[PDB]
Amino acid sequence: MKYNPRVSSSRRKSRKAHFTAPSSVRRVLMSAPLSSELRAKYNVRSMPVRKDDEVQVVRGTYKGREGKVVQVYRKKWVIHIERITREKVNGSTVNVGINPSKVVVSKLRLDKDRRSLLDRKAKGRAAADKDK
Amino acid sequence: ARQPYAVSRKAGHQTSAESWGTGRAVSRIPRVPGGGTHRAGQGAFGNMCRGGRMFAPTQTWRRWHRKIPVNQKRYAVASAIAASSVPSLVLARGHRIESVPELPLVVSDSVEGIEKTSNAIKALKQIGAYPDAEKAKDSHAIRPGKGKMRNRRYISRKGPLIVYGTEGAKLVKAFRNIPGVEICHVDRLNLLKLAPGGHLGRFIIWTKCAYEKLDAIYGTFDKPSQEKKGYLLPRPKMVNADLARIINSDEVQS
RNA sequence: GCGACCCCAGGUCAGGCGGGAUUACCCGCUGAGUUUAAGCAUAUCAAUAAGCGGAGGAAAAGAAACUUACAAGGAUUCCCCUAGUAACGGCGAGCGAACCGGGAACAGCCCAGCCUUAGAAUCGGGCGGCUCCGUCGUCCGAAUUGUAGUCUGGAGAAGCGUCCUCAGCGGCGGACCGGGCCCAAGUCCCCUGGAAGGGGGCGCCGGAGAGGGUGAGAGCCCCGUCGUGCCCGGACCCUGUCGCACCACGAGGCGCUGUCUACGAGUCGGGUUGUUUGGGAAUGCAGCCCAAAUCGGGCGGUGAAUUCCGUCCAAGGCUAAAUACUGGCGAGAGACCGAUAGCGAACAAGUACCGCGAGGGAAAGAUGAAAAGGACUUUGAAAAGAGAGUCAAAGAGUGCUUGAAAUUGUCGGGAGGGAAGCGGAUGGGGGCCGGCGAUGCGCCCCGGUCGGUGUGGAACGGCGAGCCGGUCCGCCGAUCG
RNA sequence: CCCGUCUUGAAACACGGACCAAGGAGUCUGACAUGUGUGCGAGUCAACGGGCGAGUAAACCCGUAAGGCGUAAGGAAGCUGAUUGGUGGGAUCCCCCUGAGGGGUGCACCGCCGACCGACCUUGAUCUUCUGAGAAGGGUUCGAGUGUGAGCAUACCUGUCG
RNA sequence: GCAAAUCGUUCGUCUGACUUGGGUAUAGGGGCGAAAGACUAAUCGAACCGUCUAGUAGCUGGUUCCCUCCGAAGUUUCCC
RNA sequence: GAUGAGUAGGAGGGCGCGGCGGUCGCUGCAAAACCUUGGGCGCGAGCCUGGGCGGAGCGGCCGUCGGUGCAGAUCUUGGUGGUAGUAGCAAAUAUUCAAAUGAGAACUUUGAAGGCCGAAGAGGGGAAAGGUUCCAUGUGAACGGCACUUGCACAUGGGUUAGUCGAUCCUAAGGGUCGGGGGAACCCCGACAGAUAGCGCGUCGCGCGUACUCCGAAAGGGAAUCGGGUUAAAAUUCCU
RNA sequence: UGUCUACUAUCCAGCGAAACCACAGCCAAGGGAACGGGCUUGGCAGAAUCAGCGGGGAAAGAAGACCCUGUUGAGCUUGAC
RNA sequence: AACGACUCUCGGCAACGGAUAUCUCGGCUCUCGCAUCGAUGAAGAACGUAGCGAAAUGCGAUACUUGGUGUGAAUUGCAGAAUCCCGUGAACCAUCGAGUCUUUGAACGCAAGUUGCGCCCGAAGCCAUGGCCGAGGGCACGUCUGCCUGGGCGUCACG
Ligand SMILES: [K+]
Ligand SMILES: [K+]
Ligand SMILES: [K+]
Ligand SMILES: [K+]
Ligand SMILES: [K+]
Ligand SMILES: [K+]
Ligand SMILES: [K+]
Ligand SMILES: [K+]
Ligand SMILES: [K+]
Ligand SMILES: [K+]
Ligand SMILES: [K+]
Ligand SMILES: [K+]
Ligand SMILES: [K+]
Ligand SMILES: [K+]
Ligand SMILES: [K+]
Ligand SMILES: [K+]
Ligand SMILES: [K+]
Ligand SMILES: [K+]
Ligand SMILES: [K+]
Ligand SMILES: [K+]
Ligand SMILES: [K+]
Ligand SMILES: [K+]
Ligand SMILES: [K+]
Ligand SMILES: [K+]
Ligand SMILES: [K+]
Ligand SMILES: [K+]
Ligand SMILES: [K+]
Ligand SMILES: [K+]
Ligand SMILES: [K+]
Ligand SMILES: [K+]
Ligand SMILES: [K+]
Ligand SMILES: [K+]
Ligand SMILES: [K+]
Ligand SMILES: [K+]
Ligand SMILES: [Mg+2]
Ligand SMILES: [Mg+2]
Ligand SMILES: [Mg+2]
Ligand SMILES: [Mg+2]
Ligand SMILES: [Mg+2]
Ligand SMILES: [Mg+2]
Ligand SMILES: [Mg+2]
Ligand SMILES: [Mg+2]
Ligand SMILES: [Mg+2]
Ligand SMILES: [Mg+2]
Ligand SMILES: [Mg+2]
Ligand SMILES: [Mg+2]
Ligand SMILES: [Mg+2]
Ligand SMILES: [Mg+2]
Ligand SMILES: [Mg+2]
Ligand SMILES: [Mg+2]
Ligand SMILES: [Mg+2]
Ligand SMILES: [Mg+2]
Ligand SMILES: [Mg+2]
Ligand SMILES: [Mg+2]
Ligand SMILES: [Mg+2]
Ligand SMILES: [Mg+2]
Ligand SMILES: [Mg+2]
Ligand SMILES: [Mg+2]
Ligand SMILES: [Mg+2]
Ligand SMILES: [Mg+2]
Ligand SMILES: [Mg+2]
Ligand SMILES: [Mg+2]
Ligand SMILES: [Mg+2]
Ligand SMILES: [Mg+2]
Ligand SMILES: [Mg+2]
Ligand SMILES: [Mg+2]
Ligand SMILES: [Mg+2]
Ligand SMILES: [Mg+2]
Ligand SMILES: [Mg+2]
Ligand SMILES: [Mg+2]
Ligand SMILES: [Mg+2]
Ligand SMILES: [Mg+2]
Ligand SMILES: [Mg+2]
Ligand SMILES: [Mg+2]
Ligand SMILES: [Mg+2]
Ligand SMILES: [Mg+2]
Ligand SMILES: [Mg+2]
Ligand SMILES: [Mg+2]
Ligand SMILES: [Mg+2]
Ligand SMILES: [Mg+2]
Ligand SMILES: [Mg+2]
Ligand SMILES: [Mg+2]
Ligand SMILES: [Mg+2]
Ligand SMILES: [Mg+2]
Ligand SMILES: [Mg+2]
Ligand SMILES: [Mg+2]
Ligand SMILES: [Mg+2]
Ligand SMILES: [Mg+2]
Ligand SMILES: [Mg+2]
Ligand SMILES: [Mg+2]
Ligand SMILES: [Mg+2]
Ligand SMILES: [Mg+2]
Ligand SMILES: [Mg+2]
Ligand SMILES: [Mg+2]
Ligand SMILES: [Mg+2]
Ligand SMILES: [Mg+2]
Ligand SMILES: [Mg+2]
Ligand SMILES: [Mg+2]
Ligand SMILES: [Mg+2]
Ligand SMILES: [Mg+2]
Ligand SMILES: [Mg+2]
Ligand SMILES: [Mg+2]
Ligand SMILES: [Mg+2]
Ligand SMILES: [Mg+2]
Ligand SMILES: [Mg+2]
Ligand SMILES: [Mg+2]
Ligand SMILES: [Mg+2]
Ligand SMILES: [Mg+2]
Ligand SMILES: [Mg+2]
Ligand SMILES: [Mg+2]
Ligand SMILES: [Mg+2]
Ligand SMILES: [Mg+2]
Ligand SMILES: [Mg+2]
Ligand SMILES: [Mg+2]
Ligand SMILES: [Mg+2]
Ligand SMILES: [Mg+2]
Ligand SMILES: [Mg+2]
Ligand SMILES: [Mg+2]
Ligand SMILES: [Mg+2]
Ligand SMILES: [Mg+2]
Ligand SMILES: [Mg+2]
Ligand SMILES: [Mg+2]
Ligand SMILES: [Mg+2]
Ligand SMILES: [Mg+2]
Ligand SMILES: [Mg+2]
Ligand SMILES: [Mg+2]
Ligand SMILES: [Mg+2]
Ligand SMILES: [Mg+2]
Ligand SMILES: [Mg+2]
Ligand SMILES: [Mg+2]
Repeated sequence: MKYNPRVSSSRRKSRKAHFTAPSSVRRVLMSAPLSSELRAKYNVRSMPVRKDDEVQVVRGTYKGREGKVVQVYRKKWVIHIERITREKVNGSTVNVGINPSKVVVSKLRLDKDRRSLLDRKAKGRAAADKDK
Repeated sequence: ARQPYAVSRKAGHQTSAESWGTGRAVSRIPRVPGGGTHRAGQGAFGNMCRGGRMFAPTQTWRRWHRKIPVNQKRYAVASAIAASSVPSLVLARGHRIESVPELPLVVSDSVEGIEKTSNAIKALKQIGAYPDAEKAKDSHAIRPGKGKMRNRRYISRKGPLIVYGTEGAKLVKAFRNIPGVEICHVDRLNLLKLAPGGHLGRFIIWTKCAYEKLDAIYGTFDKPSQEKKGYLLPRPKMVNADLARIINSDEVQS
């Protein structure tokens, strides 16, 4: 049960806040779990998906497929993964959108900001979860 | 606990509609004036009219609340407390107390010191109350009907009620995450939790301190309560409810 | 003629102020009728709607010219009660307060007048400096037709002595309000399925089983949720603590003192008229007429004179809190509505459209998990059809979820000499129904299988220490069921 | 003979109705009343508010000379204010007797008649502060009175009224 | 109906109290009227728009499921 | 054991719809809704079930609650019939031939013929009013009450050139106002209660000086443009 | 009374409404809310369809404007209040 | 009185229509917090503004945005971009303190069915103190304080 007076339990408000969220907010909402190998390495559970990350699909008809992210289509709440495509009636190839919660990040596109973000995520877990 | 609901006072009357009168081969209902729109000439103001005003519109000053006399409320609580000590009534209300060692179920005061939900569940297993708590979790389901979209998404069966007698006890937060399990302080017992659905026989787990306070709070048949000024437990119209003993007694059968 | 003052005029003179908008609540004015009275005119609707103005986060009210008649209360406001009461009313219909009492909150004050006259001690503006919501210097003005001090009836002035009280800023922290960041636990095995988020199995978190998202009922996939920790900012108010400074000249408090002791005018009040009120020989308000007083004045719910008594001090002013809030901005919630409902408006709705104009004012939501939105072949001028393709599904094909009725076509059955339908009773022809309709039972032996009085244990029971029992295991006997 | 409807009278040459879907009309609230359920009972009521509390619009607790209704009425008012039951029927129970019987018991309710309080009238020994007190004794008068309380809260139907 | 006043033929007047455009003045118990209660935007013996207003109606119409039980009155008195 | 009519009206026991507090269940191995010449239960309101469709929710039971049950109201909104391929297409004299174009021609275009408007026109312009209808090209549908290859429709693009034509300036009936006078105020009167506006001449001074430097005419008054030529569409405006 | 011309009607291609509609549509008498398409008793009665017609459908159009009632108005008048 | 047509009727399928069921970034009701429009030009109205837009939303000739800060890699219907990536850094992102903010409107030079009719100041530039040119701004009413210039025998005083 929630106790914060500033937090609403209304279904209507929750859905509106989700589907009208700005692009910066949609980035956090479009997070994916790290692989068991990366979780033990960085001590981090979830990360927002990035364009150059490598992920593996763990749900859906493309379960088991692995590839590199090529487009984070935030407006459509999906990501496009290299080689994860289907053929149209005319034979053309189109990428299939996949929700980031249904994939696992196998390799991270590290950078100056990404590494700093990993430290902050691990800092809280190393203290609020273990030292307590 | 009800919140008032009512339609808007101006609903169905934001119109200058007037009756055409008779002599035009149509009913005398008021109608929207003007033209150039489908709305023109349509009926208005009538409870039988599309877009009109409902009959007897609901008002906020409906009498929502009720004040039952205090002595009757105390009578209801005492009956509910007494019903919780009868295993037949507790079973009849749907509680699974087949492994409960005894009713009333009184446990050591050390349970009030439990801080972790994992330890709280182990306490329920030891005293045999876990099966009733497990029933509540397995009954978790979505509410049928329109209630599910009214912020009343989920329903479930009631679990055990735990009564404690120490203010600020830490078990209030160790047990609260368990579905179906309610926690209440002995000094402020609530009828809605003692007889949910207006049905007697709630499964109650008493702490030792809470159990020992019942005499002081509710008094006895001889002396009055210490915290309910001038209150005495009600008497029944029948001292012995066992008809078989009365009917089959030597005095009657002679 | 030259000067001072007075009144007035001009200025794109220097620097300021005002208008309009908004409607939920608030203040002032103005002001109906429908209606009720079973007609109707007083009344009632209503001191309301409409009309015209003025404000704020609240407004308004407010420190008694009060209540009361008691053993007295003590600014205002608000709630409960007083009370549907006293009273008012074609005493009809109806209408209708207040004090006491219990609570919320709580706060008190500022002027005018006799009182600097050894000093207008006051204020504004120009210019300059500084530690700049201010302060200091200087200059020019305002002002004696009176600025500032002192005083406000609770008092007070003056004198006397008791020897009591009174003089700032800064540093840090807390409290208060706002924001930001990290942080629990499965996506393990089997089955179904287009998809597992479903079922079954095995685990885990829980101060987190609020809520939402994700291809079906997801605590453990994602965002959040619980609880800490860390960081940033706003208010300058309140509060804790520290450092520095800390002149009682004066002023106040207390006590006494012969004396003094100034308090609001065309206002109060009265007559009259109108209106209003529960206010009735007149509740308030307003017009006109009259027009005060200072050991006095107002009030004391029946007009008047006389004698007392109680009570307060109008005609000047300010003031937080308790209270109100269908507007604005932000937030939470619901036994509310679910696209003819709910706001008129779930959508490019006060929109399209109508009216010269004031105004009037709709209809209109749902493919799929994903466009994967139908390549290509063939017929046709084209629309399009046929086949094929995508999809779990086109029996989801861009107003496409589901797809009822009225009504229509077609195929099949049947009937029909100016209605048809309908009740009851059979028949013909259809359609439908195997719980629509059974096949067991008893006694024999052949075989097979499975258990059997008396003593030992195990866990219990009925009746109330003791009697009375069954169940299960084992061992003998018995040798049947 | 076509339904619905007003009507003494409808198949009517009385009115509404071409057909289908969906919408569509005794409700909410204040006052009062009878009845019934429930709690307590000469009391009853947590109602403004306060203390709190499911981290909480609930529940729980609080009436200390509060307040409402009831506990006493009559009178315009000044005022005064219940001396506390008799009898005919009658439920139940007890005794005798075994009859349409006889005794004891006599609730509820009804009939009848006194008494008491008050308005009005009447009455006055004995006292007193001269207008009061009250020994005795009253009444074809009047009252929404008394003669060992029955109310208060709450729920709902029905009815009157706004 | 071509038309919420039109069409055909036939008719009145035609240098005048003549016809007509634009500008301008008069607004609802008001205007304007060589006067018909005419006209005042298809509205006139009191326009149009919004509001008071869900105005009131002793009068008309309607008033939504099933069985079961009981079961009327059109008569009295008073009443613009 | 007796007994059974019922309008207006009363009451009882039941049926059904949507929530809430409880409780017991169902569902992608197919919920709700809907369809059925499947079957059954109840006097009845209704209920249970087979099959089909549909593809994600739903039900029983106890209590409790309500915007809770329709054939009617010249009821409301929406939809749909018979009427009916019916009434109807008829004023303004009128068309015909050949060829071209086109899938398609009584209706488009060219040519020829025969008619009409007959200068108070069915011709050539403009003011109001409209606002792109103007011009070119193209065109699936819709629309142009038959049809169309067509266009005042639809799509794309193009087009309006001024010292001399107007507005602009002036004043008319009148309108809007200062001051003043009224008015609770919105507003009323309108140069009528008043230190006007300023102008002229010298170079800041003299002189003059009667309370509006306002609005009000694309037909009143009024400074100045003429031929010739030019575009798919403009001209007294472009060119000379 | 006859006859002549044009445009309709008429027939065709194309296009294509509305009023109205309880259910419907052959009569005589009877009874009946006293004037029936339906009821009673008779006469009778044979698919589908075209052009006309105005007897009937007490045909349609409109909650009678006449008259009366209502404790409804409104315009106007006066010796009504 | 067959067959067939027609009419009616029953069933299957196909139409017509949008009821029902399940939904919902909306409505309605209750409660809470806050106090913030304008001559420093508001509310409202108009016009304009994007590589491809009409509307809605946004914005003002710096015109679906500039700047700062935060966030840390998109926007997306298409096109294009050695724009951008261990970063002075993507975004139709968030936020706000810098900055821009056309014509109007209480609306203020006068007007208005007019982009009509006036007056004043004036940077920059330029031709020989003057002249042209000109960015930009100013000129309403009422009123307060102060000030300047004046009027009247209004009341005086002195020549
Ligand atoms: K100074
Ligand atoms: K979920
Ligand atoms: K004084
Ligand atoms: K008066
Ligand atoms: K006095
Ligand atoms: K609507
Ligand atoms: K489908
Ligand atoms: K009727
Ligand atoms: K009738
Ligand atoms: K009829
Ligand atoms: K009491
Ligand atoms: K109390
Ligand atoms: K009396
Ligand atoms: K003529
Ligand atoms: K009028
Ligand atoms: K009547
Ligand atoms: K349930
Ligand atoms: K069925
Ligand atoms: K229910
Ligand atoms: K023109
Ligand atoms: K010109
Ligand atoms: K002109
Ligand atoms: K002239
Ligand atoms: K020329
Ligand atoms: K034809
Ligand atoms: K007859
Ligand atoms: K009239
Ligand atoms: K057939
Ligand atoms: K059929
Ligand atoms: K629906
Ligand atoms: K502006
Ligand atoms: K725009
Ligand atoms: K920015
Ligand atoms: K002008
Ligand atoms: Mg009709
Ligand atoms: Mg409505
Ligand atoms: Mg449902
Ligand atoms: Mg100035
Ligand atoms: Mg009346
Ligand atoms: Mg009446
Ligand atoms: Mg009347
Ligand atoms: Mg008003
Ligand atoms: Mg104002
Ligand atoms: Mg304000
Ligand atoms: Mg306040
Ligand atoms: Mg104030
Ligand atoms: Mg005072
Ligand atoms: Mg007071
Ligand atoms: Mg009372
Ligand atoms: Mg009144
Ligand atoms: Mg008080
Ligand atoms: Mg002074
Ligand atoms: Mg002093
Ligand atoms: Mg003194
Ligand atoms: Mg998580
Ligand atoms: Mg599992
Ligand atoms: Mg699904
Ligand atoms: Mg937290
Ligand atoms: Mg005074
Ligand atoms: Mg007076
Ligand atoms: Mg008045
Ligand atoms: Mg004040
Ligand atoms: Mg508010
Ligand atoms: Mg709607
Ligand atoms: Mg619905
Ligand atoms: Mg679906
Ligand atoms: Mg469909
Ligand atoms: Mg059908
Ligand atoms: Mg009759
Ligand atoms: Mg009938
Ligand atoms: Mg007849
Ligand atoms: Mg009638
Ligand atoms: Mg009819
Ligand atoms: Mg319905
Ligand atoms: Mg009762
Ligand atoms: Mg009391
Ligand atoms: Mg007396
Ligand atoms: Mg007496
Ligand atoms: Mg014609
Ligand atoms: Mg007038
Ligand atoms: Mg005339
Ligand atoms: Mg006449
Ligand atoms: Mg009107
Ligand atoms: Mg009378
Ligand atoms: Mg019967
Ligand atoms: Mg249901
Ligand atoms: Mg059928
Ligand atoms: Mg059911
Ligand atoms: Mg409801
Ligand atoms: Mg209803
Ligand atoms: Mg219906
Ligand atoms: Mg009916
Ligand atoms: Mg109808
Ligand atoms: Mg209709
Ligand atoms: Mg039709
Ligand atoms: Mg025809
Ligand atoms: Mg014709
Ligand atoms: Mg012809
Ligand atoms: Mg012709
Ligand atoms: Mg032709
Ligand atoms: Mg001719
Ligand atoms: Mg000719
Ligand atoms: Mg001529
Ligand atoms: Mg056509
Ligand atoms: Mg053209
Ligand atoms: Mg066009
Ligand atoms: Mg000219
Ligand atoms: Mg003039
Ligand atoms: Mg004016
Ligand atoms: Mg003036
Ligand atoms: Mg003059
Ligand atoms: Mg001029
Ligand atoms: Mg002019
Ligand atoms: Mg001219
Ligand atoms: Mg031209
Ligand atoms: Mg006949
Ligand atoms: Mg007939
Ligand atoms: Mg016959
Ligand atoms: Mg025939
Ligand atoms: Mg006829
Ligand atoms: Mg005819
Ligand atoms: Mg008829
Ligand atoms: Mg009539
Ligand atoms: Mg009529
Ligand atoms: Mg009437
Ligand atoms: Mg009468
Ligand atoms: Mg009248
Ligand atoms: Mg935008
Ligand atoms: Mg202006
Ligand atoms: Mg302009």
